[PDB]
Amino acid sequence: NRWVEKWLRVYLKCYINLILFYRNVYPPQSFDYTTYQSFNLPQFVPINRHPALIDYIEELILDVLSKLTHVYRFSICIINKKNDLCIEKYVLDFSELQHVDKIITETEVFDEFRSSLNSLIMHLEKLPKVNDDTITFEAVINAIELELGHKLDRNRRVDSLEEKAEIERDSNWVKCQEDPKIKLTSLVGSDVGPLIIHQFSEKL
Amino acid sequence: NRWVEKWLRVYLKCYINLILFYRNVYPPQSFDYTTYQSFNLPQFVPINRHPALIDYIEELILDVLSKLTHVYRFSICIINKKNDLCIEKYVLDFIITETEVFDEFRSSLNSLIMHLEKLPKVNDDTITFEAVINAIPKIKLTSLVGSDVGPLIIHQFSEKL
Amino acid sequence: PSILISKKRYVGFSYESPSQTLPIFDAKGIETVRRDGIPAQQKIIEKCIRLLFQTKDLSKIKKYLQNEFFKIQIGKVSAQDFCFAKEVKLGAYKSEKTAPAGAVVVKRRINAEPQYKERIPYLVVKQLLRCVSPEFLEGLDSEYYINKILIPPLDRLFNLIGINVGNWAQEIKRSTTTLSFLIKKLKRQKEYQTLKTVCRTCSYRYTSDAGIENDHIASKCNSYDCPVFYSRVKAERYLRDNQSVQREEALISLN
Amino acid sequence: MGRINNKIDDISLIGRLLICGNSVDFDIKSVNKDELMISLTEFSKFLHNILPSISVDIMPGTNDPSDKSLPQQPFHKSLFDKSLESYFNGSNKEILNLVTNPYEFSYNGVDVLAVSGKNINDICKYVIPSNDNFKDDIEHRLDLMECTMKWQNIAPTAPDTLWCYPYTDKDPFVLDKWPHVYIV
Amino acid sequence: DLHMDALLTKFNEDRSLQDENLSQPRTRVRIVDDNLYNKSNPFQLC
Amino acid sequence: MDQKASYFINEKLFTEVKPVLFTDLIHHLKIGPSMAKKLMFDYYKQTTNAKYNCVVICCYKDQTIKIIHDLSNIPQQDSIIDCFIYAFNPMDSFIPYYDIIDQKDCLTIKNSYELKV
Amino acid sequence: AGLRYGKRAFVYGEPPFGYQDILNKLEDEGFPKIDYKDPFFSNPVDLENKPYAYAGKRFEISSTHVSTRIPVQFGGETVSVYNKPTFDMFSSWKYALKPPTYDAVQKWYNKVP
DNA sequence: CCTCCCCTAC
Ligand code: SF4
Repeated sequence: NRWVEKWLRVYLKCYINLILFYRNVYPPQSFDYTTYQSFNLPQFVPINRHPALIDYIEELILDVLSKLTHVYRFSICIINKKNDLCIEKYVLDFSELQHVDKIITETEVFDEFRSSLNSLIMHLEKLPKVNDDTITFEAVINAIELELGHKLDRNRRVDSLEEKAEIERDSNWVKCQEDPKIKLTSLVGSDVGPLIIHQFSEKL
Repeated sequence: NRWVEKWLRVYLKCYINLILFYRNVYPPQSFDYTTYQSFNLPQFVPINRHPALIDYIEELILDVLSKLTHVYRFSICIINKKNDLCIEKYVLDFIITETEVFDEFRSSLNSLIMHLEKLPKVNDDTITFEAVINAIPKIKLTSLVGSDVGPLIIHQFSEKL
Repeated sequence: PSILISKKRYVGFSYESPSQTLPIFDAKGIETVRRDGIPAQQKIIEKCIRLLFQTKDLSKIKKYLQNEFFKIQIGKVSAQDFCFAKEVKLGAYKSEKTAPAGAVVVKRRINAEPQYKERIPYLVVKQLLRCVSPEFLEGLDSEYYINKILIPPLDRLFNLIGINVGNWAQEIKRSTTTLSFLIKKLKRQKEYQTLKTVCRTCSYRYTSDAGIENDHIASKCNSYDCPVFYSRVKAERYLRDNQSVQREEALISLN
Repeated sequence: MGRINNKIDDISLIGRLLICGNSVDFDIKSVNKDELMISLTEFSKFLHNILPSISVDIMPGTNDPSDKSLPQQPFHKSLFDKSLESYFNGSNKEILNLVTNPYEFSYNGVDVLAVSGKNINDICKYVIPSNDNFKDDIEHRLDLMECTMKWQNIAPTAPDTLWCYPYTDKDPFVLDKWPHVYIV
Repeated sequence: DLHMDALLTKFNEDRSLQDENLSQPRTRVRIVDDNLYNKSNPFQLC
Repeated sequence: MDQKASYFINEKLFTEVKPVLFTDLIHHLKIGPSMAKKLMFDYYKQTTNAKYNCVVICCYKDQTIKIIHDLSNIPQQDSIIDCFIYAFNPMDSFIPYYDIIDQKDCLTIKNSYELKV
Repeated sequence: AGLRYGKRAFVYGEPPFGYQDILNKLEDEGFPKIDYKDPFFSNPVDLENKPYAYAGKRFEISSTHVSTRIPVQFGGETVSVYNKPTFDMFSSWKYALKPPTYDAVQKWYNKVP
């Protein structure tokens, strides 16, 4: 957790921004290609410049990093708005992540991130174009041993910003279930020492 | 089957207040919006300020749960004035511990909030409600999340003419 | 929205017509309309009142007040909004000890005489209160200014709500460092160049010249009524400040 | 490097490469160290990948991290990647050379005067209600440069380009020897 | 006047593959600066 | 060699998704630019399963270098002095990445001076 | 014409108040017609028990945060969980916060900030 | 608590 958090946050930011841009979740005019977005990105990743969207993405990534000790799968679901049905699912496996109980040069980490993001972009390019006008996205995680929404039964008298952040992050999730022609396409992840991440995608 | 009664009472009160506020059945600035929390949800749950309406809602809920075995469908209908037509209709069908029933009630309320927040606005002084209990044209139906772990599985769905 | 402090003292948003959309900031008797202080207190009070009336959020007001207090303590203020101006009556004073601060400033300046009933600048910045004239520029204990200029009026305005402002104020080979040094130095230099260009353009009114001897004339302007003069003198002082030691440190690191 | 043209007989005649400023573009009003460091690392990668084949001379620019005035001193030994530390030991100056913004290279006896263009750019920011008989054309700027040589003054607009204390009793911007080639 | 593949076939198949020993690369022409160490750089200030 | 180069290109194009340049072949196989371009052209053939985008650039007269985009109307075809394949792009946006390269013995032109330590 | 109730359906009593009479009835009961927002803290950290007293006047300053909001009560008595939560293995969870709308981003971009 | 001084409201 020394340098793992920063690289993981950068990778999550690149992943979310690429998925938003290439699936037309937000207008392409609001995205710009850049390498610095308060962190040196491994590539020229198109990052949205809407302040509310940036804050939302950063908060979600921080929450996921906080809960990383108990979550083994992070998914961004693409759901239509005419009906609440998921049409595309991108799964980011976290099978123990090779957690650093006790850390490697940044160059190889960025090279592996470049390979994984290039695989993701190559998969996304061949997908059919998605129309504008109310296509939206959704975030779902798969947990091992946790229970959220139950930390507000003691009146949670906050004292500092850390306690308020913990309370708001515990209460910002709801319980969901596991739920044809589902097509599974495995992608390229990172095989570096500290970070062992597997990438998946779903269609239909 | 003990705490399901109290949690269903709270969930039904939230259901009725949310439907009355998000739709324009009763005017805004008549609900208590920034004081209560429903199921530890981050959203603001509105509660009607008039004690008489709250008491009437509580009596309705108590009457519904009194004959819960005989009912298989509890629904609330939205009737437009001068036409007496159901513009929209929100319908819910029908070893368990605290945590699971609490969780599915929280999820169902969150799904209802999500569905209600993205609905078109409604004009003023044009809508009245009607609660119907069931004992035994072009329609748009929306499927919502309901409780399934407990033996009293409910199905939440909404309709729109 | 309205606040009634005392007799002939109130502030609120006025709507002279129902068709009017933007509220009008109407104040009567509070420090915003009183010329018995400094522009900084008027601006701070107006901003706090507008925030309270629009958002009703005490957290935003506390954040703004803490940020302003921190800026004042650091020394990042405009240095112009901290100048007092009160009328002086040189012959209507019962005794020398009863004269106000501005009378003492004028008496020091005379030893030249002013005219009767003049708004005179006093107490610019930096042991009784009885008096530096805006001798400051050729010459600040932020605690005194903060407390005795902002705590009383903000406390008068907010004790009606039930919050103590004083509690908020109580809390209050190397390519890394050298790059930051160049960033700071270049930002300062560009700000100074922009100020000089603005001064030259303004002095063009009298000089009607563009080349040399126009900037030389503009550099001799000592107008105390324009913030650009204060910004220019601050930048000039900062260029001749300890940055010379910073330049020496960069030279050692580069070598 | 001759990788594209594939005619070594002509590529090998390009003795030196000259960068005349504006290596990196950024907003100095709102900038931090990280993004500028990324840009300088990219520049250092390019230099390291081009240095073994050709010599490089680098000039400060208007938006480069150097002094806002016109006599901009050489950049630093720092602000470059550690892979270039061998070129900065002092003994290797013929292959890499960081130089003042105005300079007179004696390229094989051909004296060439190089200016990053701040003087002409500062002259062009003035609208002069005269010279009725070009508007933002190459001919007008060429005439301005020719006048600059005629007046023997590199920076006619001293308050705009020049800074405090250029020199004492001997301003270098007043020409003392015409060069063979003039570059703006 | 022709498709891209035609031009690629015309140009690439007739590659010279000559003078590219890569063991004795051609030396770049020598260009020197006589002002590297002479004296008194006029624009070098403190 | 038409075998090592093809294997390297296939690996760098499919196993680790990254655009491959002819300069990559120059640095890997220790060959001159002409041989690298010929090998790239050879790999362009025998490609019945085409799963990449070719980035081709041409050299005009008067020392002008252009990147082909339209691929249907190339201006001034009579003035072309050379045309080759610059890279194989597995994605749509080229955007390559550049790293530190040790050109110990792959240089075709060297400066008259040598690095002195 | 309208939506059918079903095979067997019962109806409850008519609500006592309408759309226009609700505010008048609320005012008659002794409540203000419109309850304007009192001064409040958006950040619960900045609460610090400030509203204790002011010159013998007690003020009630609360927060709109989730932590400080009283749970919805039924029958005049608060309802809350007493037993400790029982986590189950292999659970799935969903983010509740709503992302910005496509139309909002389009409008922000078209305004040319 | 006292006078002195500032200066805004009505
Ligand atoms: S007065 Fe203000 S504006 Fe006029 S010159 Fe002096 S500084 Fe520039």
